[PDB]
Amino acid sequence: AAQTNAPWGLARISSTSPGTSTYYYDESAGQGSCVYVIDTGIEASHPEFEGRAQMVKTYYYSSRDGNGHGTHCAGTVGSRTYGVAKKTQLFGVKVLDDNGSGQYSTIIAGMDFVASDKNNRNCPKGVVASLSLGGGYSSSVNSAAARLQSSGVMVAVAAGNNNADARNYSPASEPSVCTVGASDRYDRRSSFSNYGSVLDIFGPGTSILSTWIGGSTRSISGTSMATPHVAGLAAYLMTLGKTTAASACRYIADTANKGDLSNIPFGTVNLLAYNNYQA
Repeated sequence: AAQTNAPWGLARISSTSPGTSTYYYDESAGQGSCVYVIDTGIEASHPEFEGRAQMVKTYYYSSRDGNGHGTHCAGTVGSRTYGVAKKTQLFGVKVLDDNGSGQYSTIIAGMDFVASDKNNRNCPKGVVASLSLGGGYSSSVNSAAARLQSSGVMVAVAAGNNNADARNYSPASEPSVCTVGASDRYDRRSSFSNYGSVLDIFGPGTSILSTWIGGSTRSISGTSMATPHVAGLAAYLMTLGKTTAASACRYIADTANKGDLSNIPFGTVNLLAYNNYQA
C-alpha cells in the first residue's frame, strides 16, 4: 500500500532515505493487533479513527481527552491518515488529566490495568502499550512498566524531552521496555530528545502531524510523538508475524536504519525505526 503525501514521519519509517513523502506499508496494517494509548484519553469520535478507537479506562471525572495529546499519539498509532498501523485497535487509558499531568500511582494503576485488561480484548496478533509520558526516576514506575512488558505487551515509552540522559527518567530508564528518542525530518536528533545507553530506537519526533481534539489536526513535537510511531510499528510488525511482544523492540532495533542520524551522542544507539517494507 502507498499513502501519497503522507506525514514526513510515516514516510520516514518506510524509507531508507529522508526527504520522501509516501508511506509504504503492507495492507494488513496492524489488523488483529491492539495498541493501548496510556495518556490523556482518545477522542474516539474523530473520523480519523473509523470506529477503531475507544476509551476503556479513566481515573478522572471523564474519559474524554480534554487535552489533545493522547488523541494526537493515538492518531500516530492508528488513524487512517496519520497512523502507522491503520487497521489496529486503539484502547484509551486516561491516566493523565486534561492538563497532561498525572500522579505516578495513577500511572502505575493504568499500566497494571492494561496488563489485566488485555485478557478482556480480542488481540490475536498481540498487544502494544504506547506510553507518551514520564517524569523523574521512579523504581515503582519502572517496575510497573516492566510488569506490563512481562505480561506480554510491547511497551514503548518516550525517552523524555529534557535533552539529557534518559537514565534519570521513568519509565524511560526501565531497560526491559522500549525507550524511544525523537528525530526530525532531516535525520537529526530532535534538539529536545533525551539520549543515553537506555534508549533502544529513534522515531520521528519533530513536527509530527496527527489528529487533535475537536475533530481537528495539528503538528507538534516531542519524544512523546516518536513513541506512537514505534508503538504503531510494533503492532504492524506483530500483525505481519515478524516479531512478538517480548522481542518487538529488539526486532525493531535489529531492522532499523543504522547510522543515519546526526547529533547522536557517543554511546547512544544510532537506530531509526524502519518497517523495511518492500513494495
